[PDB]
Amino acid sequence: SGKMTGIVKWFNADKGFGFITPDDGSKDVFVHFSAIQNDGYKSLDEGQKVSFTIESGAKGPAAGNVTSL
Repeated sequence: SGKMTGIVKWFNADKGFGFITPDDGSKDVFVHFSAIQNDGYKSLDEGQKVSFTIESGAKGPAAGNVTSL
């Protein structure tokens, strides 16, 4: 299980970026709407439980299979 569960706090669709809050990862990582898991109609809730895999593209953390629980 190379995956980690967490919850998204904030996320902007106007710019194309957001910030998630992983349980084990008390820290905060950024996410994008270019690797989500919600069919289509890009849309997410504030303070929702979602999983990921901390993907890399810029620095270190960055979305990574963002799916809603």
